[PDB]
Amino acid sequence: KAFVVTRVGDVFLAFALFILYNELGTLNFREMVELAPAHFADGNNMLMWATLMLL
Amino acid sequence: MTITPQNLIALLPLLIVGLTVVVVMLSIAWRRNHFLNATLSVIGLNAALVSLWFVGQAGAMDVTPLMRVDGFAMLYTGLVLLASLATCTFAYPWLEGYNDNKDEFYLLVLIAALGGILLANANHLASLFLGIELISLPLFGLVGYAFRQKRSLEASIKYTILSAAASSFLLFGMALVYAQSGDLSFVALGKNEPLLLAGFGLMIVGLGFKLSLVPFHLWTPDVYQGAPAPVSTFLATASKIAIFGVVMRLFLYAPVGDSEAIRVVLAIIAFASIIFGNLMALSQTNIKRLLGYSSISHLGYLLVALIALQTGEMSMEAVGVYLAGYLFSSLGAFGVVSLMSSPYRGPDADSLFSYRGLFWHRPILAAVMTVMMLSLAGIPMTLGFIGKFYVLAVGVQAHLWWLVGAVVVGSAIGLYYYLRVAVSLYLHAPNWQYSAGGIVVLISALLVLVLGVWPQPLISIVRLAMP
Amino acid sequence: MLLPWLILIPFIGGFLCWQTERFGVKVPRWIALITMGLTLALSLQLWLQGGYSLTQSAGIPQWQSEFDMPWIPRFGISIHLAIDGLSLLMVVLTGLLGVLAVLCSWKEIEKYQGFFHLNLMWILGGVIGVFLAIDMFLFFFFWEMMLVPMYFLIALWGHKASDGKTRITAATKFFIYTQASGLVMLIAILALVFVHYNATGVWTFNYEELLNTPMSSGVEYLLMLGFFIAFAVKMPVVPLHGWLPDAHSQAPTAGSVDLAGILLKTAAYGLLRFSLPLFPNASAEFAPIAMWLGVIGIFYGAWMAFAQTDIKRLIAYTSVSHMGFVLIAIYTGSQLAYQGAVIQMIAHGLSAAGLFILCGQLYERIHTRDMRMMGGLWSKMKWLPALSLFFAVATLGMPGTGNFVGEFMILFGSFQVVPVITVISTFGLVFASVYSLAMLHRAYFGKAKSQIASQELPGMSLRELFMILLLVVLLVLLGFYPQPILDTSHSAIGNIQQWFVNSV
Amino acid sequence: LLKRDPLNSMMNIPAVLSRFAGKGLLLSENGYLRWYVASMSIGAVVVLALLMVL
Repeated sequence: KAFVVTRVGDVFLAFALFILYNELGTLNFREMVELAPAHFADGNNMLMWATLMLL
Repeated sequence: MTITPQNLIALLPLLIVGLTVVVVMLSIAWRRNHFLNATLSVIGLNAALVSLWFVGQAGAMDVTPLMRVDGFAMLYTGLVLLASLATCTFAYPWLEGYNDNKDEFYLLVLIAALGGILLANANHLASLFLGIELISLPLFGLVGYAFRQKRSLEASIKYTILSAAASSFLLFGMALVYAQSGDLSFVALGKNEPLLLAGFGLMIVGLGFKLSLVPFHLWTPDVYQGAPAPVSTFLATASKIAIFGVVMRLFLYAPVGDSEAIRVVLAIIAFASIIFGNLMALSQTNIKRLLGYSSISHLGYLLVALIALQTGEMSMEAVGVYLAGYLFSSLGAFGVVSLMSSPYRGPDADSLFSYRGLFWHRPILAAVMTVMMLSLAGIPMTLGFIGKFYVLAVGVQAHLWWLVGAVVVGSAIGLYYYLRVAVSLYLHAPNWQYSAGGIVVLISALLVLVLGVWPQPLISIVRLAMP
Repeated sequence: MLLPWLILIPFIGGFLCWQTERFGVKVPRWIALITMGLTLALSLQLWLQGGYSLTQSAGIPQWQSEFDMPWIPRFGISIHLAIDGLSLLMVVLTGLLGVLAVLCSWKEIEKYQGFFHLNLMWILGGVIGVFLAIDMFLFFFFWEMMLVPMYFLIALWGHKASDGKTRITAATKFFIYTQASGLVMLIAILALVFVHYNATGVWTFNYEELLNTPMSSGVEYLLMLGFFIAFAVKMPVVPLHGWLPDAHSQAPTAGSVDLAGILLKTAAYGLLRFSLPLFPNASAEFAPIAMWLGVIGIFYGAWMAFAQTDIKRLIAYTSVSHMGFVLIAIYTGSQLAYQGAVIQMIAHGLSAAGLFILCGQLYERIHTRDMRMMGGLWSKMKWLPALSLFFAVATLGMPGTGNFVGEFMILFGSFQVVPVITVISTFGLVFASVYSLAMLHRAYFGKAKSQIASQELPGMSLRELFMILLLVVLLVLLGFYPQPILDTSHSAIGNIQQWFVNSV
Repeated sequence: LLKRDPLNSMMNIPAVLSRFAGKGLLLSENGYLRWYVASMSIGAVVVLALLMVL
């Protein structure tokens, strides 16, 4: 039951991982930190899906 | 026209075989010996194969208004001669155990070879009739050879009444066409009024009995169970091989066969022949009835090529190569069945349940039956696949989608019973001319394998023969 | 040059094993091992000597080595063997699986053993010939002649003619379900060639000129369905996969190694090579049906895997779940997705082969096939269940195994092209865990008193452990370090994708 | 509900229909020779009818 429940969370975790590569390209944390505001001049609505599902 | 030496060289196949009947009949009346009669008959048929080279020295020409000699007829005469050669070599081991009068067999097979090599050469509707009946009278009488059993006579009588009935339908159709047309010559015919078409349908009935088509196939099980296995070699291969040539030539030459009214009817017969063969063929546990069931489906594949003879010139060689492959497959399979009956044994006990084992009894002979039985189906490395491949190509070429689909689904249905017999020869077990009979079927096994893997040389022969 | 020889060694070895059957009985085992060693030598020589890191945009025709020979000149049918980069991965995989097949059959003497091995080399050589095939008829002939000798394997070696369940259901469904669709794709080949013959006026059966043949819309769609039907009965797709569990549960597990690890490869090879480039607009229209069938296959195979009580049918129903990822990968417009399918596909073979070898190994240890009958064998076996735990672990997406990087780059590319069908697809990993744990707990976790026969257990020999150790270490290096084979396949995958992109 | 596999069974119905239809065709054969000749007449009837509708 722990194994099933932790893999449900890991599916939820990998969902945000797909979205971050689709939106910001690089998955390194720091390069992500000063790449996130550069790519987000126009659209922001989909980042809540990334971050809520990351959460 | 009169007789010229060109006509005699053209007629040389019909002549050598006829001289053989006379010499065989004189030899029978002189000594009544099995060894001398077998030797004399096989020498004449081998002399007919040698003389095929000499008619190849002659070109495409006529002998009489009854016959036309082309290179197409050269190949069909060859198919019939090897089947006659095949049936005498399979009959000597079966007839050594026969009680008496063991010498009339070769005389009747020789008459049937005359009939076969007369339907190869055809140009007039009467030659069509002189050929059908010359071959039937030995097939009237040879399925009734060894009438001492309770089923050979049964088989002979069923085939006798039905074959006379088909000949009466063919003759009545043959005249109802000639009422419209001024001549019965194939070419001169058709020079779409209903009487000519109605006469044509009657000839289809009289021809589709012997070609084992869908509403006339009822004889093909019973006589194949009843007849001797040496007779079944000739009855499966030579008769229908010779008969298919004349029915193809009638539609090629006659302008009435160009019309779609006859084309639709023959296509439906071909459609139903494949289906009504390959569905009732599954349940059989008898090898002779099993081969008789497959014969109906093989003649159906020939028809789905013949319907598209008039669309594209590839149908000529397609029919020719499937006939060559079909000859070799059935001769090997029926030779193994006859080679299991090395004595007369009264009634031979052959069945699919009787063929458990047979690899630890006789391993070489089981391999021949398996190779030929896989060649009947459509498995590659066998000549049947190349023949199957051309009939699919012909149906694709002529946009006969229902017919080519029938071949595939008929192949899909018919794979099942061929494979059981192939594996049933691997379950747990329950004289000089005999070695010669083994050599004939083993020679055919080598040929079907090398012409399945390497099929070009047979195509070169076929395009050499086709005009 | 090397290609005629590399498809012929399997057939030459079958002739020689059966020749030396009269000389001896311990010969064909040792003959067969060396002959498959020569097969991998030529395959690995092409990997090393060839320019595997070649130009990514050198067109659709690109081949490290190429053979041409006239076979039937009337239709232009030629022996057009030609090896690409991804085709070379397929050849090296089947050479390795052939070594495993001939190693698992070691110490297996019978009434006849040369017959078994000539058939064994014949079927493995048939798969090699499909993998090297550019001419359509040569491709079809090889596709259909690797299919006949397995029937004799399931028939005469499924069990030695004692029970009739090893032929009339298992082997017969295996044979018919493949051959009817093989004839379907043959008439598909012929309809394509005839429309090309109307267009140009030459009877050709070659892939390069049939690649760009002009066809009107609404015509090539039917031919694409005709190709896909034969390519959907060989790899397990949703409507037609009933042959797979019966075939794997009855054949000997060496025949099952051939039936699972490498016969499942050739259909997705053909979807990448022969179906996608020939029919770009038909495949673009057919794409969403392929995605729906792919997601249905993953969920369906896992449920049927969870619900089953035996082991051979259990791993046989993992395979149908695995191939759904591959089908969705192929029917998308992404280069990364295709390169994920290749690594997932090689790992699929390597993760099914070890399990089947070990399931057959466990049966001959205990003489009992039902999984729920045993339980708690860990205190008895010393190396089987520990190695089996990692192979069940490698089945699902566990990193350090090749399956994780495989399935998961497909998902990256799949979400790149289309969101909603991918977000459904990812949940098969949770279902992959449940049938993986079901196998592990029902077989090995528990008490040995679940079965009376679980109280006297044999030992494990050295060579089986050697060939299990090689697969587990080989599969771990593919999971940790998959770069070398991705650099190999990049250009072949790239031109297929560029043609699928540019031709639409 | 998935203890037995549904789609394997529901695509076996071609074999079910073929075997049952094949059994019906075998039962259609009789062995009495009068109906064989009736088959010949009824083939002639349908061939002439199928030719006269063309």
